[PDB]
Amino acid sequence: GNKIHPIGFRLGITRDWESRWYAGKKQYRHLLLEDQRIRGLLEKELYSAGLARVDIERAADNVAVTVHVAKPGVVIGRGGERIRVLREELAKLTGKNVALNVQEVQNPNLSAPLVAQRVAEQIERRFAVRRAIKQAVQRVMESGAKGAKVIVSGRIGGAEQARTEWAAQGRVPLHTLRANIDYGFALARTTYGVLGVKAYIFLGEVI
Amino acid sequence: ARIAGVEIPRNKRVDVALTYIYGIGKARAKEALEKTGINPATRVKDLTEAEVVRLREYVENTWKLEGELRAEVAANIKRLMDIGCYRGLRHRRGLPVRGQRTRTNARTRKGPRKTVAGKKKAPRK
Amino acid sequence: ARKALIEKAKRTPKFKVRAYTRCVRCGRARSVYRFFGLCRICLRELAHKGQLPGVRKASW
Amino acid sequence: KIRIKLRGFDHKTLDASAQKIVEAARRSGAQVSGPIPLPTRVRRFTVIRGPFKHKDSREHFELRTHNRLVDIINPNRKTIEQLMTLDLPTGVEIEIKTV
Amino acid sequence: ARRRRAEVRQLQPDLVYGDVLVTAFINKIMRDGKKNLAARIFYDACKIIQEKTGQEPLKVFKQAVENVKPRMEVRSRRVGGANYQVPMEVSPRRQQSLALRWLVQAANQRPERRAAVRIAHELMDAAEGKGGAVKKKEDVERMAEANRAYAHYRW
Amino acid sequence: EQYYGTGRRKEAVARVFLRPGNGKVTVNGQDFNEYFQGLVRAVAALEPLRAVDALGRFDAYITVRGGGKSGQIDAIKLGIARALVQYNPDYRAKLKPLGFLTRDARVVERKKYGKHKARRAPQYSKR
Amino acid sequence: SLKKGVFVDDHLLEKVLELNAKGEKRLIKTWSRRSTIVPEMVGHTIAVYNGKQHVPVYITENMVGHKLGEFAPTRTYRG
RNA sequence: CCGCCGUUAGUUGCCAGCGGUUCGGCCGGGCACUCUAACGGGACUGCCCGCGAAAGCGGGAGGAAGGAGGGGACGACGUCUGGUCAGCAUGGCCCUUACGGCCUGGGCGACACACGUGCUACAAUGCCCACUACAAAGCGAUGCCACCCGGCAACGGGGAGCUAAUCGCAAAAAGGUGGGCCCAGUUCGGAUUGGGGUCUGCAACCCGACCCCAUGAAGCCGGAAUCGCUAGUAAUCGCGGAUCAGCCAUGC
Repeated sequence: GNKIHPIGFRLGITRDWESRWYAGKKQYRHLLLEDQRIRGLLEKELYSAGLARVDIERAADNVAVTVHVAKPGVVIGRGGERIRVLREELAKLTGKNVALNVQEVQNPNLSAPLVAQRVAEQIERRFAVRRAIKQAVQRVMESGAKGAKVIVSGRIGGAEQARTEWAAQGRVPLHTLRANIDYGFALARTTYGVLGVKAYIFLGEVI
Repeated sequence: ARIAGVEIPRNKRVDVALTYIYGIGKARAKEALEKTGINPATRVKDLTEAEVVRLREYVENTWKLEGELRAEVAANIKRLMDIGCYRGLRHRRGLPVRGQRTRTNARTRKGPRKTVAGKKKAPRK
Repeated sequence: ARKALIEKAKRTPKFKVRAYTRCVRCGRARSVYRFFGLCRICLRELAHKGQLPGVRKASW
Repeated sequence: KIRIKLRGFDHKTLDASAQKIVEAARRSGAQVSGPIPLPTRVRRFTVIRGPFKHKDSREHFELRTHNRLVDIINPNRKTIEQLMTLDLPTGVEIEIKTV
Repeated sequence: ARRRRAEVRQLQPDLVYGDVLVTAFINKIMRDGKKNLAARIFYDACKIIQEKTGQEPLKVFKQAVENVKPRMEVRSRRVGGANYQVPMEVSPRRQQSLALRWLVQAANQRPERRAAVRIAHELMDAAEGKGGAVKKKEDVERMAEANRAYAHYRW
Repeated sequence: EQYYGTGRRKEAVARVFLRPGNGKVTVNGQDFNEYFQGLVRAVAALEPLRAVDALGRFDAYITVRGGGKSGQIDAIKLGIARALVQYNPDYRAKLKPLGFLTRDARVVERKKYGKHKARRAPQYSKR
Repeated sequence: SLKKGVFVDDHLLEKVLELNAKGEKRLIKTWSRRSTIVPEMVGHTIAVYNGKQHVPVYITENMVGHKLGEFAPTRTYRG
């Protein structure tokens, strides 16, 4: 089951990074140090409602604090105060150049990490594996997709033994360069252990 | 060529003659052919006699050879067992002087492998 | 020994030959590229996850 | 005299910056030593599969450091002006050396 | 392999005279990527061939070549778990391939000094009709004869 | 006036500059029988103008670097074959069956991961 | 080992200073088998922590600048 | 990625072309030649001849290149109740003035046999000293160090250059001219050990590597048997870097 990361199989041109700036030798590591610590901080105290892209472009202390969220509404708060102090903690730890970017990718059934998160949410909310997953897949195909494959891996719903689970629909061609496929990895979890949700969204040929 | 302790190599190039000799390898033989003025290429069989005489007047009236060497070996090795300065303690074992690996390789400072009846191992299947 | 490995390498003892690398995003030292401050394994995880810039799937 | 090296990480957006230069460099100024490309740092990297002990089975990676160069000969007010003001080097950090 | 029938493919037609076998024999002198030294020495041996006995080095060569040429050779017939060691009217290609190989290694099985010595001398004996390579060759022909039994179990 | 050849085989660069004369076969700053001796690939470098033995009528001023000695020599060969493909392309269609145009893809296959040389794997334990 | 000098703990030195001018007890219990058996320790009982016990060695004189830990392997049994 | 040529590009390259030249691509100058890196063309049984009911087989040419032109990445559904909390999680159990946090040495380097992986050799296609040449890639700020001085050497002191196609690591070896060994457990082979220094680093005995003199043993080419390898491939020959204070570096 050596499914190399779709993103890893997208690096050539077929997918962009979540970071793109320069580093000159001895300084690279320090960047990625802070960079990642921010990233994760953003991830945690913000994830609340859909967000894949951990994107940030930079250079001379400037920071293109960038992010593709989902719902922006109540997540901006009651006037821009949720963003306020969060960006204040970013500006805190990264005492350099915060310039927030809070986006939105219209469709939930877009961007595999998102529906991935939804699927883990199904089981994290103690729900029928095969059912909820298959129907999320059909949601993918419904909204307007070219592929829908999301599988859940772990102590499936109960009873000791623990494998993955089938939820495939449509076409999922991923040996092809131009196929532009999004890949997400929802971190599913139960009281009695760990579950693994992997999401695959095929988007289109030669774009 | 009874220069040192009865060392007689013979009808070869002088330096090789000195090669088959304790206390002298290529180095001290070249510097022999230096501090004696003699030629390395010419044979030791046709070597003039006063030349060999001043050669023995070099070798024996400078450093020392086979006599003192292995003797002083056994002596400073008495020290290797004077208390057993661990290296020499390992020499008292009848085993290599270092601290390498006796788990296999030691095919020099310990004689040919002393056969054991296997023992058996652990089920690798 | 896991929580204190991180603190030894952080607080820094005395003499200069008393310092050692650490994959901060996986808390380990063996096979940790000093250029990234990340283990080959941490490098790998964030590389496959597609979050490492200036780097790529080497093809040469 | 005003010789400017170019540090960048991705080759596509790299020319777009240099072309942005090349145009406005000459356009407002004069002779600009054309886009001279500089041999990329292809930093060598290897690493195995799992967290494990299957020694073989590896995936090599690398750094793709692209660097270029732009050189001018005339002290146009406007050159200096926009072409050290009007900028967007997001993933490009440039070197500026008065030779 | 079980697919095609491989082949042999080209070699090199003597980078000085104009014939394959010369430089192919050179190929089968090679001291590990040393077409340099091996060909060098082969040609040393060639010029000394012409100087010792002055009869066309490729006449002496053709002569050694043929005089070490196994028309028939003993292989091993297919009867499952029983290899009746059966001869064959060998293809002339392998006859000459073997030939040059046997010449080389036989000249090498000498305890002389340098290469061109063993070469020129053993190639002289091989040409004439006494050589060690020729001993092996004559042996194999003789084995084709001692295998008169194996007259109808060829592959 | 001048005959240029792009002499190339396995990363060995040979700038071929031909002129009229007897054959000033200089390469990199030394005579031919000086930069390449005790080796037969030397003579084959001359082979291009030996299969069309005009040979002499060419002060053969070549330059050659990179790659490797013998490889340099061969690169030089193809270069010569391309310098006269210029002036007198009539030689092109005769040297084409001769094969003095086909370059060289007998290249250095990468040190593949897990082997001792290109195609040379470690020995089996097991037993 | 060293080049310009002979590596010796200052514990040795300092405690030698003390019990030499006074003429005190035997027993030298240094928790370090690193320092040198320099001629500055005559021939005294050296109970250094072997790794289990304090292996007391009676130095001769011909020990000289030849290292402490040289005198107790802790490796029980040999051959 | 690798090969043909094509466009722009010109502190590496460059007389290719001309002046000068401490007469060195060193100064002038050029961009077509090297190259570099984005942008392309280019091979499709498409054409020619024969053949089979078709696939397709063989032969001609053009052509850098034929008929899958060499490669890497990509490795499906699924198996193996495979392995891993000593990467990380995360589940369940057990420890909690200790299965926990620290210091000190010894150890993971033991030794009477055992396979497995590997290098070095057992020698004249040999190999020691010498004289000259051709790699490609990589790496280098308290890092790289040319060169001068110093020890016969190891290496040490001094001390110019570069965040680099401009300085440095650097010396390739294999080769080739020119010198010796004269089949000798040898001048092969360096294993083993004694007498001495170097640098690292708190520290080098047990536990670093490096150099000089002497020792120069095993070994005169490997049975049952098993490994690898389809073309720049086998073999042979060398280089950098990953971790790195140093190095166990024959590994990668």
